[PDB]
Amino acid sequence: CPRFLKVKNWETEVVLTDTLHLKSTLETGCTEYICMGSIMHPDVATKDQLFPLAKEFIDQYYSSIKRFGSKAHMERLEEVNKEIDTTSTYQLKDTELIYGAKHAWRNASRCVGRIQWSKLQVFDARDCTTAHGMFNYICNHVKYATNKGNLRSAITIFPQRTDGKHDFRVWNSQLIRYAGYKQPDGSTLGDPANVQFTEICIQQGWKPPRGRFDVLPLLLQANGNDPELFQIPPELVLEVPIRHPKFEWFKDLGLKWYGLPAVSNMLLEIGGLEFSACPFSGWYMGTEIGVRDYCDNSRYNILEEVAKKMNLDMRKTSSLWKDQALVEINIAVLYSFQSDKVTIVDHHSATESFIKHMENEYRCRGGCPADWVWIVPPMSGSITPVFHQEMLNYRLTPSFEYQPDPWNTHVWK
Amino acid sequence: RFLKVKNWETEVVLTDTLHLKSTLETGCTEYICMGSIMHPATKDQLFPLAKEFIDQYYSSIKRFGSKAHMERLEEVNKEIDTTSTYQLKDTELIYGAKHAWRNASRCVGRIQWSKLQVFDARDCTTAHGMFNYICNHVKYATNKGNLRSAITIFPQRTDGKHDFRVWNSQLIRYAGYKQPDGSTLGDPANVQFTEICIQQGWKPPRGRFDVLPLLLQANGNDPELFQIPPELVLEVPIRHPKFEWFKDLGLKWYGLPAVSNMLLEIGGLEFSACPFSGWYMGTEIGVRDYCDNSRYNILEEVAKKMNLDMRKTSSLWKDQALVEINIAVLYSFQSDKVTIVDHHSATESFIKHMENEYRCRGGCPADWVWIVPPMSGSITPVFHQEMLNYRLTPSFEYQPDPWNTHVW
Ligand code: HEM
Ligand code: HEM
Ligand SMILES: CNCCCc1cc(F)cc(CCc2cc(C)cc(N)n2)c1
Ligand SMILES: CNCCCc1cc(F)cc(CCc2cc(C)cc(N)n2)c1
Ligand SMILES: C[C@H](O)[C@H](O)[C@H]1CNc2nc(N)[nH]c(=O)c2N1
Ligand SMILES: C[C@H](O)[C@H](O)[C@H]1CNc2nc(N)[nH]c(=O)c2N1
Ligand SMILES: [Zn+2]
Repeated sequence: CPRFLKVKNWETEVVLTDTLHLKSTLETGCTEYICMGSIMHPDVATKDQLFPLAKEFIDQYYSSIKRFGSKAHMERLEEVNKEIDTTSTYQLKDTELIYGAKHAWRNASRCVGRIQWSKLQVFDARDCTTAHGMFNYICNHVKYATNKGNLRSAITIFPQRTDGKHDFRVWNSQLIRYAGYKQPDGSTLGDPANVQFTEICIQQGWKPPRGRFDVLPLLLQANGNDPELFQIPPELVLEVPIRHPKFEWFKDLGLKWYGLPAVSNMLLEIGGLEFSACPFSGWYMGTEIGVRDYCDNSRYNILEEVAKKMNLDMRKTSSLWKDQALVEINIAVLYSFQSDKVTIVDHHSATESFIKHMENEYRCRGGCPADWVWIVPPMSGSITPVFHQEMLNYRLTPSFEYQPDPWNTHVWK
Repeated sequence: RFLKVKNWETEVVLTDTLHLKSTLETGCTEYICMGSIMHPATKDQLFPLAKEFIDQYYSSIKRFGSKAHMERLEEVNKEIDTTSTYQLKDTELIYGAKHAWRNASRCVGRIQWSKLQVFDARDCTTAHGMFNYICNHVKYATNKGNLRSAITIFPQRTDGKHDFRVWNSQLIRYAGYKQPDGSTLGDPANVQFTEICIQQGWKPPRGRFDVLPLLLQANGNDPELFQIPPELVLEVPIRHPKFEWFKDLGLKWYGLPAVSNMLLEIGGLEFSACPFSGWYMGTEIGVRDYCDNSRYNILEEVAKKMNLDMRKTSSLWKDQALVEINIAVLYSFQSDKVTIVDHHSATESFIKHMENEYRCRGGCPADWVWIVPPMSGSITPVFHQEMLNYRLTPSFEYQPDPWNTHVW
């Protein structure tokens, strides 16, 4: 592989040089003959697999703190090595855990919000042993991150995988989601994306309100045991009613959303150690809600209804009635969050910040892995600066990875 | 292996076998994806390439290994042998050109691929000849508003020193002028080319929408200037169906999108001059041409006239202005009965096309970065469609700009 790869920005002519790609640790899915750049998704580590992975990570940590080759570096290497030999695994120091989490984010090629990577509150929950304990840790996470609307990015890290039969998992794909209910007539109530998970909760004992915006309970698995249900205290769930600055009728749509985006189904990989339960949260970019959650056809799908109230000609697509309603819906989402003083960022500000971040990373780090297909917002793409920005995509470690859904793998006791 | 692609909105899963045919590179490796990078012979090289192309041509007409097939292979052999090149049969030329279009990963318009008028211009020898052939192309393809896809193919490359080149990047473009006060009149993308035309003898009217002259290079010679007769150049004044002040912006655009800077490769032969044209998708003009910061850059003005609050980005004033502009463009072309497709209709057609190709062909190479429109991405069906990208031949390839390689 070449040492220096160049990316160009076509709007500004700015050319950047990437050397960091050389540290790439896993597969993209692409080959020389085929590109899988738009493919969404393209029993434990042995002693011998673990050694080099740990050393790689420890070396990187001590390099970051300007102590590479130091006595403490060599000592930590030797202590880690001894531990893998005696126990087949090892434990990260708090400093290393914190470093690894921040770097997993920094390395997340699909995230446009990475300018904030070094400000991340890490909660060490590796002493957790039960589902009730997971509940307590998650509630504290939610409260801290929510911060009455002045959101703060955070991650809570539960115990690493051991033999694979004692995994900690948050079964919820996200900490806060709204229920979806399939009706006998084929229609769906609530969020159609969440029908399967909702059914699981119901089966596990949940009493469903059967509303349009019912916050789902937490379904929590500790130490490989069967998962348990807990209801997040409603006062910990900050919500924003959606209204529009011009259209007084917009509030009559009965829309709202939750303030806190918190992914809970991913796996955090640090130095070959696997943290299967590591819920992390930041704050929303407007389009996430205004374009995808609200306007995807398989989601709340409100374009028609909004178009109707806007008195739009909806007979020809070439009227762009869909596009027109989309913009207004996204204005309403930003207006409502700002008015309730809940942190949110529009797609213009976020993408501009990301370009600045990316340039800084090329400068200090020799590159910045980025997935253009995900970085470019789902509306108004080319009027954001990321559209014109060539990106290189590659996988650095530590990283957040996908993992199978726990109800597909769980061995019920 | 076989490969699956999922549409996440419909949950439809298609299976790609066609990719096993590719041999050219994508640019990516197992460790680095370059999917968002815009730009990532001899007798012994020539025959296997010729062979494969002839092989797939005869296979496409259900006469593989036929007598005609054999003789053709034999024929191509002797010719590469004796002349260091070979000439395509007419049928092969048309097949090759349609398939270059069909294989263009970046084109959302491929549902039309087999409806392509092919003009054989391989007997051309001079820039005057090229001009004549290009004027006929434009006249035919424009067709008084009812646009028709067409391609004009000039003589292939031989020694690299006698190249035919259309120096314009597209047949019809507006000039751009670098003002004293540092701003730009017209189209800033064309500033450099406009200046080469001026230097070569072109007398610029210095307006905002001056149709550039043709600059044509035949057989490696110096390029010569020609003015396309204006009655061949169909234009549309942009107005809005509700905002009667929109026409006052004084905007127009041309009806014929016609790429003229690409290289058509067929069976190892290189056609360095192959202007091809279709019809516009509205966003091309409404979003990119007009609203790119480095293009006509009109968002700010439109935003003013719409009396929008422009102090905070979060008012989405830019997005609002963008939608209205694209409405105007569509409305204008339609009102003038000039062929145009909106990005909703175009992306639908493309999904249907994809399904057709998977069914009859075993796949369809597609570049999501180019296919997804530059506005309202996820409300179009291609946003939710996983695509595989790979390079099939015959193909359209990029080539160097001629002013960087030509000796006068
Ligand atoms: C602080 C403000 C943040 C903003 C504005 C932000 C923005 C975004 C957006 C818009 C996406 C695409 C989401 C989607 O389309 O589903 C995304 C994805 C992602 N973000 Fe960030 N994010 C933030 C914080 C974080 C944090 C704190 C982490 C981890 C510690 C993180 C890691 C990721 C990862 C791994 C993805 C890919 C998710 C997936 O593949 O499903 N982000 N982010
Ligand atoms: C008939 C209606 C057509 C439509 C609606 C259409 C639409 C488009 C659009 C929107 C693009 C993106 C262009 C850009 O952003 O610069 C594109 C690219 C492209 N099209 Fe089509 N097209 C059509 C016809 C054709 C024809 C007739 C050919 C060839 C014979 C062709 C070959 C290509 C190629 C090679 C590209 C990639 C160009 C590049 O990489 O710069 N298209 N098309
Ligand atoms: C195929 N994707 C399916 C999941 C989409 C999703 C749903 C959700 F409720 C919440 C999210 C959160 C995404 C996110 C995560 C973070 C940390 C910040 C931010 N602004 N956005 C995603
Ligand atoms: C980075 N790209 C730079 C060139 C952009 C461009 C300029 C132009 F005048 C005309 C086009 C036409 C593209 C096209 C070509 C065809 C054949 C059909 C269609 N609807 N659109 C593109
Ligand atoms: C098929 C395609 O890869 C898929 O629809 C992707 C496109 N880009 C995306 N980008 C973001 N931010 N989020 C998504 O869910 C998707 N979905
Ligand atoms: C950096 C990126 O590759 C570049 O801006 C691409 C993105 N997608 C595009 N898509 C189309 N249709 N046309 C373009 O010019 C571009 N530009
Ligand atoms: Zn790739």
